[PDB]
Parts: sequence; structure tokens; C-alpha cells
Amino acid sequence: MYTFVVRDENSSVYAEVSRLLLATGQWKRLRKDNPRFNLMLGERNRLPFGRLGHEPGLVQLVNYYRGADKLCRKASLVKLIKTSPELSESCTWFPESYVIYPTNLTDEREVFLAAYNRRREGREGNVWIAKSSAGAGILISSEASELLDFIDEQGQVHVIQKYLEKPLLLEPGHRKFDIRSWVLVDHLYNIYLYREGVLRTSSEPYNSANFQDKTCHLTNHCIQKEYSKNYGRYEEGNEMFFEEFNQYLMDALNTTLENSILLQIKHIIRSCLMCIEPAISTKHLHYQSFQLFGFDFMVDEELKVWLIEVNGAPACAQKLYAELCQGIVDVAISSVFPLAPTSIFIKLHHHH
Amino acid sequence: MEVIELNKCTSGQSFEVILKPPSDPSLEEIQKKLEAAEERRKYQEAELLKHLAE
Amino acid sequence: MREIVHIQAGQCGNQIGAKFWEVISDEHGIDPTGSYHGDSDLQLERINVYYNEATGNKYVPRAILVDLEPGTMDSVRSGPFGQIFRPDNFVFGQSGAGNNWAKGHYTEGAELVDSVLDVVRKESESCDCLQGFQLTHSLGGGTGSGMGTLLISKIREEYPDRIMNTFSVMPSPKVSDTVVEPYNATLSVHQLVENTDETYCIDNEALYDICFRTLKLTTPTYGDLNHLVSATMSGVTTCLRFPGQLNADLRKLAVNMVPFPRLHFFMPGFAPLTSRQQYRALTVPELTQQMFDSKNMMAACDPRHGRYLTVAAIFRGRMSMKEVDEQMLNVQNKNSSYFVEWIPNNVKTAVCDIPPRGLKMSATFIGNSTAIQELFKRISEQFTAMFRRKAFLHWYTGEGMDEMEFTEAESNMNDLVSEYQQYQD
Amino acid sequence: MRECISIHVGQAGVQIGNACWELYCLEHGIQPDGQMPSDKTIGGGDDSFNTFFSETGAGKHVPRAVFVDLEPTVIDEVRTGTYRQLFHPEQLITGKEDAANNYARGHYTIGKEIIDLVLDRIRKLADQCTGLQGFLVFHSFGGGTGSGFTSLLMERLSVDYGKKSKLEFSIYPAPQVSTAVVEPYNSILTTHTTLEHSDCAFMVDNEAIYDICRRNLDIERPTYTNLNRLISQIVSSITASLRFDGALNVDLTEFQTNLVPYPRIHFPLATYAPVISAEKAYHEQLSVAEITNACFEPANQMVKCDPRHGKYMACCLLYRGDVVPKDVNAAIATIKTKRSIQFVDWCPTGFKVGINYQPPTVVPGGDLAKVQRAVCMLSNTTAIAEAWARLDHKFDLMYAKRAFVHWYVGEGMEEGEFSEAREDMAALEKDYEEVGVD
Ligand SMILES: Nc1nc2c(ncn2[C@@H]2O[C@H](COP(=O)(O)OP(=O)(O)OP(=O)(O)O)[C@@H](O)[C@H]2O)c(=O)[nH]1
Ligand SMILES: Nc1ncnc2c1ncn2[C@@H]1O[C@H](COP(=O)(O)OP(=O)(O)CP(=O)(O)O)[C@@H](O)[C@H]1O
Ligand SMILES: Nc1nc2c(ncn2[C@@H]2O[C@H](COP(=O)(O)OP(=O)(O)O)[C@@H](O)[C@H]2O)c(=O)[nH]1
Ligand SMILES: CCNc1ccc(S(C)(=O)=O)cc1F
Ligand SMILES: CCNc1ccc(S(C)(=O)=O)cc1F
Ligand SMILES: [Ca+2]
Ligand SMILES: [Ca+2]
Ligand SMILES: [Ca+2]
Ligand SMILES: [Mg+2]
Ligand SMILES: [Mg+2]
Ligand SMILES: [Mg+2]
Repeated sequence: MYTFVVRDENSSVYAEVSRLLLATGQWKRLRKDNPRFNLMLGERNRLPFGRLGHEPGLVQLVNYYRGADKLCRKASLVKLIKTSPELSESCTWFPESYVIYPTNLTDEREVFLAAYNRRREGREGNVWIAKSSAGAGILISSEASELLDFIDEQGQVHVIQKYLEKPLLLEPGHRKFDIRSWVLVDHLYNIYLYREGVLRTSSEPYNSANFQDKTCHLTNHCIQKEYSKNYGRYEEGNEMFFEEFNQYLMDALNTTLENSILLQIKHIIRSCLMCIEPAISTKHLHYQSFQLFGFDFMVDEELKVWLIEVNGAPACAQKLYAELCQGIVDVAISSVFPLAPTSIFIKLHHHH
Repeated sequence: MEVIELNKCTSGQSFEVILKPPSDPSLEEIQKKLEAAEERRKYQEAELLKHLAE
Repeated sequence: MREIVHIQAGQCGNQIGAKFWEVISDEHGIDPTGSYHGDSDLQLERINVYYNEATGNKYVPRAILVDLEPGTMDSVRSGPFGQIFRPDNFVFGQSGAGNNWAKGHYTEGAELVDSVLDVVRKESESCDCLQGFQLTHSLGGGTGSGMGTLLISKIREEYPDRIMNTFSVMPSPKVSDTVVEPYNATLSVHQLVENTDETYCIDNEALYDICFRTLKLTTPTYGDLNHLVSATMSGVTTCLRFPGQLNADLRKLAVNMVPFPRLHFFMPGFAPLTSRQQYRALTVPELTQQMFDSKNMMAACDPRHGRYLTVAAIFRGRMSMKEVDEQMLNVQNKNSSYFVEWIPNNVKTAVCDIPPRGLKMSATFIGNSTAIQELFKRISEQFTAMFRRKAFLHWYTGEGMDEMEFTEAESNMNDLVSEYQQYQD
Repeated sequence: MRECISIHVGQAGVQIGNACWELYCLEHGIQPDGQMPSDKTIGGGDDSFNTFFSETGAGKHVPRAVFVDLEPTVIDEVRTGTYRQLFHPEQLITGKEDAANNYARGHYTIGKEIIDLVLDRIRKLADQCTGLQGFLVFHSFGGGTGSGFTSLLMERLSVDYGKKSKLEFSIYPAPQVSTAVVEPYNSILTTHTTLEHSDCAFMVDNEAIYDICRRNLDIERPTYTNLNRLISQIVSSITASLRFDGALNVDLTEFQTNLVPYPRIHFPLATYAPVISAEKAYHEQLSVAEITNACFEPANQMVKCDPRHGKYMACCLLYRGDVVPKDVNAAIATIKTKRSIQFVDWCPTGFKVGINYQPPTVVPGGDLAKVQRAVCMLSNTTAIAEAWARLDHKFDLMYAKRAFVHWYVGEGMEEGEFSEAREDMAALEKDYEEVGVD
């Protein structure tokens, strides 16, 4: 009889995993403070990793990789890509970004301006976007003066990166979108890409001459369903799944989602996760880790994939909770605590 | 990767490698503690004996 | 040289005490005349804990036999190992206690207590470093219950910083001698709450049910119940009587078993309990499952009705200490809902190589469970059922007691129940 | 030559002392009777090994050690054991009854009655020293003597020897080899009162030693002898500089200078490699790069924790055996480009390296195999704060219910000393976080 504890009551993903675990009749849920557990569905912040793997005779597993925040933090991700030789500052799939500390607090204020002035002088598109991890607070603008002034009005670290002025627009609608990929890394550091992804599309026509209205530039499900008037017109909940999006790419662009986009996404996932493997691997550790990641991508009119950010506690598409959650139990939990296909994941092999 | 202060003798050697430059209670006071706790033990044992005498 | 002075009082106390010394004397190689005839040095290692060495290499138990009538102690002196006890350590009267706590505690018992203390003092004066005391007695009679608790109170007065341990037989209506047993048990329980560091609670009903249902004894006798108690006593004292990878005296055990001074009443048990299918080998999983089974415990309390504050387990015999840790950690990590989560690592395991006579291996269970409140609740209900009508009180008021003293004993034990109830949640 | 006096307190300290002084003798060629044929200066001399051994006129080499325990059964093994002849009776101090795993009992009740005797016996050893460096104190955290009496001794040693360095070898409590439940109380109580008196302390977590014995030595159920012979190898690696000719960590003061830039953060993490089973047919001898790389495997650390998520303040590499500097620098370079070694910005990123050509000595019939080279890495990492967090959490679970507190109050301790000691640990954890986390 395996035991587990739940320490994040706000997780829709692991609430389902917890629901499935109990369904097997072979897992027992303990009080969130009981240390004699096999599996911890830990909290989002300040998970006490230092207390895992010290219970005699208990093999303990946690659904978070200690140190993965370096990848899932806006500021940390920029620093990781620029300072990691595996990714280098010349990384071709990540937009030009700079860490900008508000003046009321290293910092890349000058470096950003030097690149900005270069674009302004070279008649090139000089539109950037500012954001931070303390957001629901985003600002898109072409003037460097406005971008920086917005960060000083705040008190948290921000990042300014190039705004993809040439996004791939779906037709009909002439509308923007981003791709969400769920990735599961198990205790052995196998990288599993969930076969099912989701496009979070904008239900408004993309307009490049007015960044004041952020409803056609931001494809977040909360903004489209709250500030957009054409929500749910072209697809239910502004969510297009791979089957539809792949058929579109064939009829419209005479290509497939695998060839034009998925190869780059798999490459980007592998590059990011392999880079931080030595820092977060639990191979020779007194406890074992796994974690589900939400990768967010952008596609431009050239069918080039761009990495936007990595979420360390992602939610799932309503229609995909059952399949993915069961997949988490199969490869991440039962692989360590076996019970008494055609996998839904795509294994991105690599050298350890 | 510099090596400094290399010292060699017949039974071994030692050195230093630099990869990157940088960026009480007195005797009396202890006695009071020991006697203080001793007094609290006596008080507790006196209350027990008072309890048993009752 | 951490000596223990053993005291047995009253009928129950002396008959169970007799069997105890019979059992361990056999385990240590001491014959009925006090001569050693073992074949292992582990038998004499900690032998001085319970025995005195006399002239001619004789070993005499450090035991004091107390009673208010001569009958039971005449049986001991005529029993199997009766000759092994010190003749001077027999302290008895002639009046009896009439199953009356007031007689053992205030009248008949008070007349004899000083002479008992003279023997206790004489045994203590010959101890290199007295660990403490252990008393065997029942709570439902008059001598072991009333005079026993009086003895404990006077021992505490004279040896305030020594550990006082008891094996206390709790009465049951199913195995009862007189109707006043709830009165005598309630009066003693308050004494024990104040003046003992550890009390092993032995319920005569649990002993009966084990003999009848598990051991398949059609008609259990007091002797059959005493076989279980003497066996249990040998199991819990194995930590002290033999050498091993444990340096534990009575005070160290108390420090790790008693988180709160009044909650020091333990549920004991052991395995195997086999009926005569008695030559089969018992695997470690079997030993561990049974040891934690309520049917193998002698307090007649279902542990699944409360929570364990602390648990100690002693395994005897040559076995897989690795497999022991696995099965022990399997019982906890499979029933952690019955262990308080605010005492880390509150289940401890000890191993002793020397098994009991006639067994390849065994396991002794010592639990400090809040389910023991069920035992005190039973006694309280029986007490109140009579006391509300003041039934049979004249036997006690006639010895100088007043009704107020019963009312307070009742309140004291109901408080003890309420104390267990708050730590169970 | 400057003398070092070793003090072994409680069961853990005494038994670890047995393993260490056995190993010391085998390393220096001293026989159980105290004789040392290689020592050509009879009854005198100021050699490096004389920091730990004095000499009688008859040529006996006597450890500069005191064994103290409140109960005699553990020290009585020394009195009749193999090395009974090394020590004289005045060096072995035993009381009548122990502290019963009760800090208050060892610190106050029993400690008050024997502390003056212990100081007198230590004073005797000090009187034989022409330039005493200080003391090495071995003890457990969980034992009532190891915790309670040690803290009292450390207080008095600071008074009677105000200018002397004091180092600790402390055994951190692990449930797999302990039947006690109150050890978190004793650990926090003794760390609070000892903190301002210890210049440098090496914690060894029994959980770590237990797992190394099961994993590397294939011991299904390790014993105290198995654990202590492994611990004494680490202790020897740490103290070899004081007993052999050298230029790194030559006196006790150098340990604080090289490992403790901040006084309260004086708990270096020890890592040792290689540990090879003697029962093995014949292990392939590991290289300098391989044993050095092993110093960054959590599995060979004396305290299980993740240094990848801390910051280093200092780092010593202590090699014994066939090791030359060329091979150390080559291995270190390869580890910088592969590992996550984050130093604090106010500390240089570097290593102090010591090499002793005599490879590790192995007790005949022991569990450890003879190796041609071994290394012990001493690094002051904020990651070791995980051990304080673990221990502090167990303290909080019990203290919230006041479980077992009456045993301590009953020995004359005030309950306020509990919360006072806990608040000091809360500040110790805050100090670690201020240095390590951004
Ligand atoms: N590594 C190691 N740990 C030990 C040894 N002996 C005891 N311990 C540990 O020390 C703790 C128990 O404290 P002890 O040192 O035995 O007790 P003490 O210092 O003698 O104090 P008392 O309570 O008076 O007996 C437990 O955590 C044991 O695991 C030993 O020989 N080696
Ligand atoms: N450089 C860039 N170019 C174009 N669009 C961008 C962009 N950076 C962000 N966006 C837009 O912002 C949205 C994602 O914002 P971001 O992910 O940075 O904030 P967030 O983390 O609060 C949303 P989530 O974490 O749920 O994906 C995308 O829909 C994308 O269209
Ligand atoms: N287990 C056991 N219980 C006994 C024995 N003799 C009496 N009792 C129980 O003890 C209580 C009577 O006390 P008893 O010892 O006979 O009275 P005392 O001699 O005045 O102390 C009743 O609850 C009996 O069931 C015995 O030999 N074994
Ligand atoms: C005939 C059976 N006897 C017996 C059994 C078990 C034990 S025990 C509690 O395991 O010590 C002692 C015994 F004497
Ligand atoms: C030569 C004797 N060596 C030795 C003796 C005892 C111990 S003990 C059991 O751990 O106290 C360890 C030892 F290494
Ligand atoms: Ca009379
Ligand atoms: Ca000499
Ligand atoms: Ca000092
Ligand atoms: Mg985000
Ligand atoms: Mg009777
Ligand atoms: Mg001890």
C-alpha cells in the first residue's frame, strides 16, 4: 500500500492524479504533514526538499525538480540562455531579451538601449514587449522611453524582449496564437512530450498599428475570454488542437505540423532540459523527482518556432486532463511504485 | 588557474589553487546556572515530600 | 551494575511473581537451589540486575514477597523454585485484607508496611547502583492493590529519584473474585498515576480471551493466565537481563516511552501465542503481524480505537535483523494513521539473541496507546454503577474511609480519561 | 611542536575514540603496549606525532586523550581492551549512572558533580604540554552525556583555556541506529550552548555512515564497530595534518582560518572517497580525477544534502596516497566545467590542497580495502543547513505538544531554555540563507 500527501490544493492537474491514485485502491492519502509518505504532491513555493529521503525504508518521490525554477522564471530563463554555453547568447530560437531591474532597486539597461538605438537607426522593426513574473501587467511599445518608464512604476524585476511583429496568422480571422506543449520529466530524466498540444488562439484580427489594445496581441486564455468579444467563434474556448491545426497547415501551407513546427519544438525542449540536467538531476540523490512542464511557443510567418517561456506548474486543457493525468501516473509514479498502448508521450532521447 | 604557496617535504606537499578572484560567561556565571538548576530541583523535591507528608 | 529490586504483593502478585522468577531463572541457568548450570556467558552478563550473588557462587533473587495472609507465600515456599528466595524476604501477616483496599492501605497494611520497608532498605543498601523498583500485583484485591500502592508511596518518599515500575493486573467482571474490584482498582489507579514511571496494564479478560480463543483452553485457570503474564514479564525485561546493542536502564526507557508524566500506562503483548501445530517455524512477517494484532495484546483495548504515542518491540532469537527492520517499517508505513505524527520516529526495535525456552524466536510488544482509556472507562463505569447507590461502601467506611475519598478517586480517573482523549485527536 | 588534547564524551565519543586511536597507532607504528620502534628519541622528542602522543621514560607513547562517560560499561571495554596499555587509569573517567538521554541530566544534575574532576584530569595533560594548541571533542548530539555534559565542558574550557582553539566531531542523530526519541531536543539544546565555544565542528550524520556501510561495504546491518572504523578514517584524514610533517592545517587555528570566515557558520561538510569493500575480489584502483569527482557525489558525504543548491565559502582537498599536484589541478579543472560550484561573491573561488604520501591505513580484518589513494574534501557549504532544517522541524513537532519536556524540567532546567535554544537555531538558519540564497 503506497502512501502520498497533497500539499497544493490549487493544482487541477495533481488533483486529478490524486483522484486516480485513490481509484487504483493501492494508494493511500495521508495528512499533508505526515512524513511517512512515498509520493509528495508538493506546494508551488518553498517546497521543503531538504526533508525528503530521510525516512528509513521509504522510497520518496516528489513532483517537482529542485532548481527547475531557473527555467520557469522570466528573469532566470534569460540569464540561463545567455550564460549557458549549451544555449549561448546566439541561441536562434529565443527572442532577444534583457533583464531590467527597476531603478528603485546584473542589470542590462544600457545593453538593451544599445541594441535599441541600432534598430531605430537601421529602419528595422523596433517594437518590444515588457513583462515580469509578478503579472496576472504587460506593456507593448515601440518607444524605449515608454518601456523603461513602465518598469520603474513597478517594483519587481522585469524583462524586455523583442516582440514578434511577423506572427503566423490563422485564416480565416487573420489572428495570432501560441502553442502549449506539456512535457513530463521522470526520475530517470527521460523527456516525454505529450502527443496532444493546444493552440491558444486570439479570436480578434491581429493589428500591427495599435499595440494599445492588447486583446489581439496576447493569446492568454484569460485575456481572450475576458477582454475579447469574438471568444469561441472559430474554435471552442479559443483552443485549437493538433488535429485541426495540422489539417489547416496542409490545406493552407501544404505542410504538416510535424515537419514545419514540431521538430523545432522537440529540439527546443531537449536543449532547455538537457542544459539544466546536471544541476537538477536526482540520479544519485536520496530522493527522486519528476515534474510536468508547460512550454509556450510562438510561430512566425516563416514557420520558425520561438520559445516564449516555460511554466513549472501548468494547467491542462479541459479535454486532455484524463489522458495526460493517467499518463503522469503511468510513467512518473507507477514507474517507481509499480501496481499489482501505444504511449501518449513522445520520448525525446538524449545523452545524459 | 593559478597555483600558489607550494610547500614540499619528504612526506607530502601542499599548495593553493585559485580559479577566480572574489567580487563569554565567567566561571562565576556558570556556577550560578548550575546552582540555579540545582535549587529548582530541591524546590520540586520539597513539594513532593510536602505532598507525601500530607 | 544497575540493580533492580523486585517486590510482589498479595495473592495475584505473589503467584505471578513466582512464575516470573521461575521463567527467568530458567533463562539465566539458575536451578531451584540457586546454582548456575547454564552454558553461555550471556546468561551471567547482566545476571546481577535481578539476582544477588551469595557464598558458593549462589544466586538469590533480589525479591521481596509481601502479603497480609500466609497462604499464598506458603505455596511459593513449597512451589518449584520456592527454595531460591531469601527466607528473610518473606514478609506476611495473618489478618488478611478481605479484598478491601482500605484494609491494605490504611489499617491491616499500615501495620506491616514498616517491616517490608526494612527488607527493601536492606536490599537497596547492597546495590552498587540501584536502577529502581518493579512491583507485581493486582488492583482488584486488598493487599496487592491497597498495600501495594501504599508501599509505592513509601518507597517514593525514601527513594524519590529512583524509577518505580509495576506490572498491574486490572480486574474484569468476566474473571472476577468479588464485586468490589472496581472500587479497589479505581482507588489504586490514582496512586499509580502519581507514583509510578511505567505501569504495564494487564487485563484479566484479555488473558482469558487469549487462553480460550487463541490457545483453545476450554477452561482457563489462574495458572494459565499467569503463564501469559510471566512470559510477558520475561519479554519486557529481556532488554535489561541480557546483553546487546542497547544500553538501556529503566530511566532511559521511561524517557523515551513517557511523553507526559501521567500517561505512563502501557499495553503489552507478544508472539507467538500458539496452541497445541506448535513445532512450525514462525517467520519474521508472522511475528510482526501477530505482535501488532489486538488479539495478541493483554490490555483488552483495541489499538485501532486510539493512537500510539510510542511503541517498543523486542525480538528474541537468531533471525534476520534486516528482515525485521523491513517488516517493522512495513507495519508503520501501512498504518501510520494510528501513530501520532508529532513524535518523530516513535517506533523503536530491539533484538536479543537469546530466545525463550522452547521457542526459536519471539517478539514482545510494548505500546503506549491512547486506546488504554477504554480500560479506565470500563473501570469508571463499573465504579459509578455501584457508587451512585453507595453499594458495598460500608466495607470501606468501616475502615475509616469517607465518601469524599471515593468521589475524588472517581474524578481523578475521569480526568485521566479526558487526558488520553485530547492526545488521541 | 604544539600539543593537541582529545576529549571523548559519552558512548559515541568513547567508542569513536577507540577506533581513532587504534588507527593512529597503526599509522604511526605504535604497538598496543605503547612502544614505537621507529621513534629513536626515547622518552622525549618534538616530532609531528608528538602532538597526539606523549612519551614516558620507558618509551611508551601515551595518547593525549581523556575519555569521559557518566556510566562505566563503555569505558570498561577500553580498560580491558586491546589498547588497555596505551592509557593510564587517570585518563579514563566513568560515573555511576548515565544521563538517560536527558540533556538536562548530563548538563545540570550529573554534570555539576563531575565537571571539576574532568577539568583536573585535563589540566594534568595540559601540564605536559609546552605549547598546547587546543582540544578535539568527540561526542554525540542525541546522548544525554554527549549533548549535556559536552556543552558544560565547552563552557568551562573556554574559561580555563580562553586562547585555545576547540574543534568538534559531532554525531548527528539518525533513527536507523537509535532507539531514542528525544534526540532532536538534545541536539538543539547542545548546539545552542556550544555554538559560541566551538571554533570548527565536523558533523557526521549516522544516516550517511549507515548508508555508506550498506552501499559500499555490503554490510546488510552495520554495527557500531563498522560505523566507527569508517568514521575514524575520515577523522584521521582531517587530523593527519596535525600528526604528520606538512604545511596545510598545521595547527588547530588553521582550521578556522581556512574553513570558517563567519564564526557561527562553522560546520564544514566532509566528503570522503573511495570506500571499497575488503571482501571484493579486487577493485580497480581509482584515479585522482575519479576520487576527486567522487567528492561531489552526495552518496559519499558525511551529511546527506545537495551542495548544488548552496554556496561554498571555503574548500580543502586532503589527499593521502599516490597523488601529485599535476593530477589534482587537472581533475579540478575538469570538475569546474562539469559541476555547479557556486562560491559566495565575497570569497575567492579556489581550493587549498594537502597531499600526504602515506596512503590510508586500514585496520587488519576491518571492512575497508587498501587503496592506493584517497581524498577527504572539507567544504563550508550553505547546503548543510538542510541538516539544521530537518532537525529543527522534528524539534517543532514535539515541542508544540510539550512532549517529554517534563523530563528536562524535572532535572532543574527551565522550559524557557527550550525556546531560547530554538530561537538561536532559527537565527542560525537565517544566517545560512542570507549567505547562500539570492
Ligand atoms: N556513529 C556512532 N554513533 C553512536 C555510537 N554510540 C552511540 N551513537 C549515537 O549516539 C546517540 C546516543 O547517544 P550516546 O552517545 O549513546 O549517549 P551518551 O552520550 O553516552 O549519553 P547517555 O544518555 O548518558 O547514555 C544515538 O544517536 C546513537 O546512534 C557509536 O559508537 N558510533
Ligand atoms: N516576444 C513576443 N512576441 C510576440 N508575442 C508575445 C511575445 N511575448 C509574449 N507574447 C504574447 O504573450 C502571451 C504569453 O505571455 P507570457 O507567457 O509571457 O505571460 P504569462 O506567463 O503570464 C502567460 P502563460 O504563463 O500562461 O503562457 C502569448 O500569447 C504571446 O502572444
Ligand atoms: N492473572 C491473575 N489474576 C489474579 C490471580 N489471583 C487473583 N487475581 C485477580 O486479582 C484480583 C483479586 O486480588 P488478589 O490478588 O486475589 O487480592 P490480594 O491478595 O488482597 O492482593 C481479582 O481481580 C482476581 O481476578 C492470579 O493468580 N492470576
Ligand atoms: C511456552 C512459551 N513461553 C514463552 C513464550 C514467549 C516468551 S517472550 C514474551 O517472547 O519472552 C517467553 C516465554 F517464556
Ligand atoms: C583495536 C580495538 N578497536 C576498536 C574497539 C572498539 C570499538 S567500538 C565497539 O566501536 O567501541 C572500535 C574499535 F575500532
Ligand atoms: Ca491489628
Ligand atoms: Ca620520541
Ligand atoms: Ca571561545
Ligand atoms: Mg508564466
Ligand atoms: Mg484473592
Ligand atoms: Mg551512555
